[PDB]
Amino acid sequence: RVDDFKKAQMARASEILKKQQEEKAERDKHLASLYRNKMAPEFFTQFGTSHR
Amino acid sequence: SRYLQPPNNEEPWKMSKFKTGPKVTQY
Amino acid sequence: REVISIHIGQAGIQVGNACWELYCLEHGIQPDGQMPDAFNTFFSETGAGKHVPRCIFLDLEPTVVDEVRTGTYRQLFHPEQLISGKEDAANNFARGHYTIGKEIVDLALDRIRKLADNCTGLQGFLVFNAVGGGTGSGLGSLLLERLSVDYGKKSKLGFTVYPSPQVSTAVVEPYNSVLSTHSLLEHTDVAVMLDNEAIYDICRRSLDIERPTYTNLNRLIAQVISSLTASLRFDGALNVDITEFQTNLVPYPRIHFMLSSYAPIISAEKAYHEQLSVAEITNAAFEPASMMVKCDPRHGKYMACCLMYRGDVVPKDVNASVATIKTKRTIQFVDWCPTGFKCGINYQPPTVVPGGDLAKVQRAVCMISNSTAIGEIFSRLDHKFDLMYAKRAFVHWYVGEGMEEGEFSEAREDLAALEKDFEEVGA
Amino acid sequence: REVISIHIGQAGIQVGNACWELYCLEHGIQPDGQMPDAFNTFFSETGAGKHVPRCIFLDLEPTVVDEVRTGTYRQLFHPEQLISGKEDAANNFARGHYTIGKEIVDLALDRIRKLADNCTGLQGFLVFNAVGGGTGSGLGSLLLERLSVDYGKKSKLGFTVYPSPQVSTAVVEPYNSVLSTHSLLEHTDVAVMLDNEAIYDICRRSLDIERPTYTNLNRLIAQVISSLTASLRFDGALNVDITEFQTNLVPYPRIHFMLSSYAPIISAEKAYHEQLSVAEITNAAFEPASMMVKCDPRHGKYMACCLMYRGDVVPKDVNASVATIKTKRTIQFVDWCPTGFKCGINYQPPTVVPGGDLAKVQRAVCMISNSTAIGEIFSRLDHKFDLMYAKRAFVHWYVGEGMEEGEFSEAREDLAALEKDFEEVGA
Amino acid sequence: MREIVHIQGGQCGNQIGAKFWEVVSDEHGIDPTGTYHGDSDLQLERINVYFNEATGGRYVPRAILMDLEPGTMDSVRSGPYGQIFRPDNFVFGQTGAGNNWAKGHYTEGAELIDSVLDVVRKEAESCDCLQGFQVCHSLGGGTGSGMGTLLISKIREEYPDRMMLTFSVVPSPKVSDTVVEPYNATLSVHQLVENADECMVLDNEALYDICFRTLKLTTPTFGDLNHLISAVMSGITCCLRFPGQLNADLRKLAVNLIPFPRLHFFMVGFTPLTSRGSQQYRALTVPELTQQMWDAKNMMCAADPRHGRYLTASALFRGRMSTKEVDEQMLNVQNKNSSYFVEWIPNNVKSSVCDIPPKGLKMSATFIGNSTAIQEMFKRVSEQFTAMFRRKAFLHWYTGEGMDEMEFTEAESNMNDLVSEYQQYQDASAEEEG
Amino acid sequence: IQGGQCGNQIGAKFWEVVSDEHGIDPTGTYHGDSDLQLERINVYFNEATGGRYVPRAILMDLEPGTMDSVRSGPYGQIFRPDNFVFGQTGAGNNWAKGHYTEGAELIDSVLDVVRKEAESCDCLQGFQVCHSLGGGTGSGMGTLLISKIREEYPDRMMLTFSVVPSPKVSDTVVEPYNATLSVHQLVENADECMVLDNEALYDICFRTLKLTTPTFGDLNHLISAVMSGITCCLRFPGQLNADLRKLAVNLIPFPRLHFFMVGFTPLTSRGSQQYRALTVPELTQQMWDAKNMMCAADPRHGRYLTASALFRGRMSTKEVDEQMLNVQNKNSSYFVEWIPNNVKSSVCDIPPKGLKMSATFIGNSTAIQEMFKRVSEQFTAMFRRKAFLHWYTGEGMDEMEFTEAESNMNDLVSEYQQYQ
Ligand SMILES: Nc1nc2c(ncn2[C@@H]2O[C@H](COP(=O)(O)OP(=O)(O)OP(=O)(O)O)[C@@H](O)[C@H]2O)c(=O)[nH]1
Ligand SMILES: Nc1nc2c(ncn2[C@@H]2O[C@H](COP(=O)(O)OP(=O)(O)OP(=O)(O)O)[C@@H](O)[C@H]2O)c(=O)[nH]1
Ligand SMILES: Nc1nc2c(ncn2[C@@H]2O[C@H](COP(=O)(O)OP(=O)(O)O)[C@@H](O)[C@H]2O)c(=O)[nH]1
Ligand SMILES: Nc1nc2c(ncn2[C@@H]2O[C@H](COP(=O)(O)OP(=O)(O)O)[C@@H](O)[C@H]2O)c(=O)[nH]1
Ligand SMILES: [Mg+2]
Ligand SMILES: [Mg+2]
Repeated sequence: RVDDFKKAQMARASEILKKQQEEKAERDKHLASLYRNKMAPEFFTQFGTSHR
Repeated sequence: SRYLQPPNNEEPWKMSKFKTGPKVTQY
Repeated sequence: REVISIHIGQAGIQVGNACWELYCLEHGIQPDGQMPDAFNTFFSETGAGKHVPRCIFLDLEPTVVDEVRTGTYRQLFHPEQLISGKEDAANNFARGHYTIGKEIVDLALDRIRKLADNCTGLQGFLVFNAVGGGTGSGLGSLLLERLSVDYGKKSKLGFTVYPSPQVSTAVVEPYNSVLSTHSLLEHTDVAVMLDNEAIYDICRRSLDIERPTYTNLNRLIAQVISSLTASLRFDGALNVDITEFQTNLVPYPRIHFMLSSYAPIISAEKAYHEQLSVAEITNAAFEPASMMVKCDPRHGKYMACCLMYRGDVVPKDVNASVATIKTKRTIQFVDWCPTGFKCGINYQPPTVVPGGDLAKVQRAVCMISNSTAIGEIFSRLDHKFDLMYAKRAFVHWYVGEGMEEGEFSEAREDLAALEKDFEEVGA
Repeated sequence: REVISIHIGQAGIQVGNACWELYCLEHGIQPDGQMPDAFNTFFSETGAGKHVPRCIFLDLEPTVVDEVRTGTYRQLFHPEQLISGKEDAANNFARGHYTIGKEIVDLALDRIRKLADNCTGLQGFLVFNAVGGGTGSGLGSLLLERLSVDYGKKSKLGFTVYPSPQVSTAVVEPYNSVLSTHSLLEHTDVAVMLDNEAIYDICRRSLDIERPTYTNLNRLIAQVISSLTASLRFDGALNVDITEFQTNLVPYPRIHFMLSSYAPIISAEKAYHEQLSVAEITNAAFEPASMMVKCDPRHGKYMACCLMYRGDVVPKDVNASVATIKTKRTIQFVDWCPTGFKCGINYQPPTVVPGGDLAKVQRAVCMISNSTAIGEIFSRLDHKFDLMYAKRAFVHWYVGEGMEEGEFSEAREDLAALEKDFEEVGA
Repeated sequence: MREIVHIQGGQCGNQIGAKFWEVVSDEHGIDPTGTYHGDSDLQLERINVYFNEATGGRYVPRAILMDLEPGTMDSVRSGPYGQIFRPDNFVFGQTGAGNNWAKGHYTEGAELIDSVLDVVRKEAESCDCLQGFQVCHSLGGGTGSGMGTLLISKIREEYPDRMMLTFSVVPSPKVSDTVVEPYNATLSVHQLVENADECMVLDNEALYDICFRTLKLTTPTFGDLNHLISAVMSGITCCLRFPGQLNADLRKLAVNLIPFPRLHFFMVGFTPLTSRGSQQYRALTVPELTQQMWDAKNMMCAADPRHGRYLTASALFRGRMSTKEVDEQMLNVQNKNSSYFVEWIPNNVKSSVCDIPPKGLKMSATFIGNSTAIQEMFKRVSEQFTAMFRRKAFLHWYTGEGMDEMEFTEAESNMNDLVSEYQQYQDASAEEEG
Repeated sequence: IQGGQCGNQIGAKFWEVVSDEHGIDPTGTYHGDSDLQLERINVYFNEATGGRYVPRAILMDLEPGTMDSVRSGPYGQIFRPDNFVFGQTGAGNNWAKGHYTEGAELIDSVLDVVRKEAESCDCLQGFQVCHSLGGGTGSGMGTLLISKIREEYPDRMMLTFSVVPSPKVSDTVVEPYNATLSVHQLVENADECMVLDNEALYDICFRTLKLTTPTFGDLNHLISAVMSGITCCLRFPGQLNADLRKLAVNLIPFPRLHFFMVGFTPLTSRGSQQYRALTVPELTQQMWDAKNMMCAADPRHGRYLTASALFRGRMSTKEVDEQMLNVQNKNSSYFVEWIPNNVKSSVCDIPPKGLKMSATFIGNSTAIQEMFKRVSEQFTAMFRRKAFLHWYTGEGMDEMEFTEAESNMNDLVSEYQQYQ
C-alpha cells in the first residue's frame, strides 16, 4: 500500500509540473507583446500642428 | 591574444592609509 | 514564537509584498484578512475572523506605499502599520540619517514597541533593506541603532541588499554602502548579503527567464525567508529557531556576514527529469554558481555552515551527503573549526505560488554559511569607494546636509580594520 | 553497472544520435522518455516513468545541436546535456585547443562531475569524436587530458574517426590528426579507430547500397557499440565487461590501437536465403574486406584479439571456430601471445531499427583485435604530414592561434617513436 | 505632496510653456476648458503636482507667466488650452525690454519683479511640500534672460533649500537671430553658475538637426521644437506623477549627477524620434531605445560628447519594461566605450523606471548627460564676446543704464574659470591625491 | 525525566513502547490479558481514578515545539499536563540557556514536580534521565537537574541514556564545548551513564535492519527497546533477578569508570528474518558483534573491564553460562587479566511481546576513551583560538570553568588508559 501511495503522489505531482509548463509558455507569449514597443498614429499627429 | 592573456591578481590600490590593523585580538 | 519583520526602503517593502503574499497563500489566508493555529508567528488573531500581519512598511517616498494601500491587499495590511513620508532621501544615506530620519524614526519605533508588546514568545526582529539607497541605508541604520539600545540582546537578522560589482543603478552606492556597513558591523547580530546580479544569473541559468523583473527576485528572497522560518512555524524531525544562527555561525562579534545559497532553483521543464535527491541538492548548494552573492568562496575558507532541509528529507541522507562533502578536498574549512555544520530538517515541502516560475519540488535546501570571501567583497567595494573619496566627489551633499568628513574617514578605516580582521582570522 | 558516453564534435554527436536511437529502441523506451532493469547502464530512472540518458553532447557550432534539440528526440534528451558553443574551431587544432576550448571545457567537465555523482558503479568513460575536425580534435584532447588528471584510474575508451588514406574532406587534417594523436597516447586507455572509406566499402559490398551516407555509417557504429556493451547490459553464458579490454588486449602501455570488424552485415533477402552459422560469421569477421579501418592485417601480426557473440551461440561452436582460425596459416599470430583470444557470449540477439537495412539476425560477431598494420597507417599519415610541413604551409594559422614550432616538432618525433615501437614489437 | 511650479519668461519661454501645458493637460486627461474627462484613476492621484482643484473637477495649472509686451500673453490666451491659465498668474508689464539684458535686469525688472515675487510666493505657499521651482526661458532675449535671472537670484535668496531646474536655450553661431546675443548670454551664464541648482542647455541648432535628420520633417517650425522640449520636461517629471518599479525625484537625479556644485550644466536628448514613413522598417525593442539614446546626433545641444568625457549620466524610462534589459544595456554601453567615461567615478550612470508612457507610445527614454564637452559652447560664446567687447561695441546700451565695464569683465572671468575647471576635471589624473 | 528535543522524542517513543508492553491504550486504560501485567504497574504508572494510569514522567524543555509534537501524536494523551515544565525563550543549541543564562526559572518548577513525584512513591528505586548531549536545553535542564537531584537524594541510582555529540558529522558547530562541559558534571554527579550516538544507529539501520529511510522513529524505537531491556527485571519474575544496583555494583570497578557501550539483540531484516534461528547462540554472536553496538567505540581497540547481559524468555541458564564462558575464553586477549569472570548474566522469563528471546548488553571497556580524546582535541583547537567563547563567557561566568573541565576529561582518558 505504501508503494502505491508513492506512485499516486508522483503521478499527481507530474500533472502539476505539466500544467506549470503550459502556464509558463502562456506567460512568455504574453510578455512578448507587453514588452514590445509600438507607435500609435496619434503620436505622429503631434508634429506639424502649428505654423508660427 | 585577448583569449590567451594571463590573468592578474593585485589589489586595485587604495589610499596611503594602509596602517590600520585588525580590531580582533591577534593570535 | 512570534517574529516581527520591518521593511525599510523601496527595496525592502517589495520584498515584503512578495514575502507576505507567500505567507498568505501558505497559511490559507484570504486577501481580505480571514481564513475560509501556526499563523500566530506571522498573523495575530484580532477579534474574530481577522488576521493582521506583524510587520511595518516604512518608507520616505509614498508612491509605492499608497500603491500597496490601493492594490489587492487593501484589507490585509492595516493603514497604521504602513509608514510613509512626503519627500525622498534621494540616494543619500546622510539625508535619511540626519535630516528626514529623525522625524520618522520615532513613529515607526513606537509602533514596533506595541507590535512587540502584542507578542508573547517573541523570537526576534529581522530587517529588509538595500544599502545602496538613501532611506534603506540612511534611517535604517538609525532604526537599528535605536532598536539595539531599546532591546539589546534580541536577535536582529539582516537580509540586506549590497550593490553588484559591475551592475549598478546609480553613482553613490559606495558612500552609502560604507556608511551603512560601518554601523551594521556593530549593531546587526547576523547579516545576510543579497546581490541583484547573482539572482539575475540564477534566473537566466536556472529558471531560464529571458526577461526577469524585480518581482522574481523578491519571490526568490521570500522563498529563502520561508525556508529559514518553516522550522519555526512547522514541526519537523529536527527543528531549529532564530537563536541558532547567532551561536553556530558567529565565532567573533565583528564577523557576521553570511553568504546565502538556495537549492534547487529549477524550472518546470528542468525539474521534469532530475531525480531530486538529498545528495545532489546538497552538492548544488556548495558550488558558487547557485549563490545569492556574486562572490567565489573557493578563494576563501569556510568558517561555519548552516543547512536547512524541507520536505521528504531523512537524517540518514543529510548525514551521508555532509560526510561525502567533508571527505572531498574541493572545499576546505579553517583549521580551528573541526565541526562547522549546523543541520536542520523540516517536514513540510516549500509551497508553490501561482504565477511563480519555481517548479514544485519534494525537497530543497537553504544555506547560511560563513567564509572569508566577504573580505574580497569588501575590498572590491573599498576600491571604488576609495577612487571617489580621492578627489572628494559628491561629498558636498553629505557635508551640507549635516555630516562631516570625519565620519567618512572613520567608516573607511572601520572597513579597513574589517579587512585586516578577515585576512587575520582565515590564517 | 553504469557507463556514461560523451560525444565531441559534429561527427561525435551524429554518432550519438544513432547510438541513442538504437539504445532507446532496444530497451523499449519511447522517444518521449517513458516506457509504454537492463536499461540502468544507459538511462537513469527519475521520479516515476521517466528515463534520462547518461550522456553529454558538446559542440562549438549550434546548428547540429539545436537540430537535435528540435527533432523527435526532444523530450528524451534534456537541455542540460546538450552543450553548445558559439563559434567553431574551423578545422584548426590550435583554435579549439587553446582559444575556444578553454572556455567550454569547464562546463563539460563539471556536468560530467554531477553525471558521475549520480552514478555509483561507473565502469568508465567512452568518447566519440573525429580527429580530422577542429572541435573534436583540440578540445576533445583537452577534455581527455583533464579527465585523466581528475579521475585517472577509470577506463577511457576511444572510438576515433581517423582520416582515410586517399579519401579526404579537408586539407589541413594531417596537422589536426598528428596533434590529436600526440595527446591521445598517454591519456587514452584503448583506442578503436573507425575509417570512413572502409565502412563505405562495407556498405557497397555487404549491403549493396550504391549511394550510402553518413547515417548508415553511424548506424553500423552504433550496432558495434551495442554489441560491445550488451555483455554489461544483458545476461550471457560467458560475459565480459569493459575492464577486460585493457587487460586482455593491451600488452604494452603505449600500444593501444585496435581494429574493429562486424559480422554479419546482411540485407533481408540475403538473410532469408543464406544460413548464418557461427563458422562463417567468425570467418567473415577476419577477412580484411570486413574491417572498419583501411589496413590489411596480413601485412602485420596479430598480438591480441577480442570476440563478442550475441544470440543463439553455444561455447562449443565458438571454440571450434576460434580453433579453425588459429590453425589456418593465412593469418599469423605473434610468437609472444600463445593464447591470444578473449571470447564473450551473450544471449540477447542484436535488435533491428525499422527503416534500416540490416535484417533480424540470430547471431552476430563483433571482433576487436590488435595488430602491426597500425604502424603502416601512422607511417602513411606521417609521410603526408611531413610533405606538407616541409613548405611551412598553413602554419601561420596555428602560430597565430597560440601555438609554435616546438609542439609541431615534438609531435613529429612522437609519431616517429610510435613507428619505432610498432616496428620493434612486431619482431 | 511633492510640488513643482512652472515659470515662463519671455516669448520663447511663453511658447514653450504653452506647448508643455498642452502636452501635460493631454497626459493628465483634462479638457482644454479645464475640467477632467479622463478614464483611469491613475490620472487623479498625482495631479496636485501641477494642478489645483477649484470647483467641480476644475484643475488650474500651477504656472506663473512672464513677459513685457502684450502680444505674448494674448497669443497664450487665444491658443488652445488657453482657458485653463488663471488670469492672476499673468504678472506682466507693457513696455518691453527689447533684446537688452540691462533693461530686463535693472530698469524694467526692478519694478515688475516685486509683483512676480508676490505671485510666486502666494503660489509656493499655496502647496504643502514644495519639491522645487521650474523655470524655462531664453538667454538671448531681454525680458526672458535678464528678468529671468533676477527672479532666479531672488528665489534662491528666499528659498535656499528648494530645487531649481532651468530649461535655457543658448545662442549658437550657425543660427544667430540678434546681434547682442553674446552680451546677454555671458552675463546670464554668470548668474546661473552661482544661482541655479542645475541647468539643461538647449539650442535651436540641435533641434533643427533632429527635425531634419531624424524626424525628416519638411517644415520644422517652432511647434516641433517646443514639442521636443516639452516632451523632455515631461519625461523629466514623469517619475513623480506615476508609480514605477524604481522612483527617482529631481533631488535624486541632482545628487546622482552633480559631483561638484558648479558642475550643473547638462546635455539632454529624447528617444524615440522617427519619421512616419520610416517607422515601419525599424525594430521596437529596448536596445533600439538605448542605442538611439546614446547617439550624438540625438542630443539637444550643439556639442558633441565625443570631444570630451562623460562625468556622470542619467536615463529616465517610461513604460512597462524588464529591469534586466535596461541594466544590461547600461552596463554594455558603459563598458564598451571605455574612453568616453571619466575614470575616478565608476558606475557613472543612474537609471529609473516608470509604468506610464507618453501619449502615442508604449515605451520611451530620456537621457541626461553631465559631460565636460559642454564647455565647447561656453568657449564658442566667449570668443564672440571677447571679439565684440574688445572695442566697446554696443556698450552704451548697457553703461547708459547703470552698468559698468567691471560687470562684463567679471562675467568673462567667471565663464573662463568655469571652462577651465571643466577642462581640468576632464583631464584630471585618474589615480592620485594631494 | 526528559530534557530537550532529543529527550522529548526518545521519551515519547519509550512511553509508547512501555504503555503497549503493559497493555494500556493511548487513552490510558488497561486492556491487557495476562495477570502478570498489573502486579508491577507502579514502577512506571500511577492509578488516578477509574482505572486510569498516568506515567511517572516529567516532560521538560525550553520551547513549546517539542512538547506540541509529542502531545499531537499518538499516546500524547497519557501525560499529565501538570508535569509539563515549560519555558518561553528558547535554547538555540546554547550553553547559556542551560546552567547560568536562561534555565533557572525552570529548574525550580521541575524541582517541585520531581519532589512531589518522588515523595508519592513509597520506595523510589532511582532516577532515570534521557536527554540530548549536543543541545542547549537537552543538556542544560537535564544534567542541571541531575546536579540538584544528587544533593537532595544521594543514595538513589542515576541512569543517563545520553546521545554523545554526533561522531563523523556534527549537528552543532559548538558541539565540542557543550559535550566537554556536560561530561565534567556527569563524571562527578551521575551514578551510571549509557553512551549513545546517531552514527551507530544509522549503521544499524543500514546493515542489520536494511531500512531505506530510517527516520528518528526507528532510532528512538531502538533506544526505547534498549531502555526496556535495561529495566525489564524490575517488572517481571525470572530465574535469576538483577535490578539497577546489581548492574551498578557488578559493572563499576572504580567510581569514575561508569560509561557503557550498549547493544540490543535480536535485530534482523524482514527479508533475513525467515533465515535465522531463535537460540541463545544466535543472541550471543549477534550481541558480541562490534557492528551492533550503539556507540562509536570498537571493542577490538581496547580491553573489556566488565560486561553484562540481560536475557529475556524461557531459556536454559546452563546454555547462557557456557556461552558466556566460551566467548570469554576464545577472545582471551580482549579481557582484562586481573579480573576473572568479567561477564554477568541474568534471566527473565517474560520477553517483549511478539518475541521468544532477547538480550541487552552493557560493556564497561577502555575502548570508549577513544571518543574522549577525539572530543578533547576538538575543544583544544577551538579554545586556543578563543572561538565562539564570547557567546559563552559574556553570558555570566569565567574561562576557568572551561579549563577545569578539560583537565578532568583528560584525567578520565588517563585512568581508562591505565587499565588498557
Ligand atoms: N533585490 C531587490 N532590490 C531592489 C528592489 N527594488 C529596489 N532595489 C534596490 O534598491 C536600491 C536603491 O534603493 P531604492 O529601492 O531606490 O529605495 P531606497 O533604499 O529607499 O533609496 P531611495 O531612492 O533614496 O528612496 C537599488 O540599488 C536596487 O538595487 C527589488 O525589488 N529587489
Ligand atoms: N563516420 C562519420 N564521420 C563523420 C560524420 N560526420 C562528420 N564526420 C567526419 O568529421 C570530419 C570533419 O569534422 P566535423 O565532425 O565535420 O566537424 P568538427 O569535428 O567539429 O571540426 P570543425 O568543423 O572544424 O569544427 C570529416 O572528415 C568527416 O569524416 C558522420 O556522420 N560519420
Ligand atoms: N525653441 C524656441 N525658441 C524660440 C521661440 N521663440 C523664440 N525663440 C528664440 O529666442 C530668440 C529670441 O528671444 P526673445 O523672444 O527675444 O526672448 P525674450 O525677449 O525674453 O522674449 C531667437 O533666437 C529665437 O530663435 C520658441 O517658441 N521656441
Ligand atoms: N536518537 C535521536 N537523537 C536525536 C533526536 N532528536 C535530536 N537528536 C540528537 O540531538 C542532537 C541535537 O540536540 P538538540 O535537539 O539541539 O538539543 P536541544 O536543543 O537542547 O533540544 C543531535 O546531534 C541529534 O542527533 C531523536 O529523536 N532521536
Ligand atoms: Mg527609494
Ligand atoms: Mg565542426
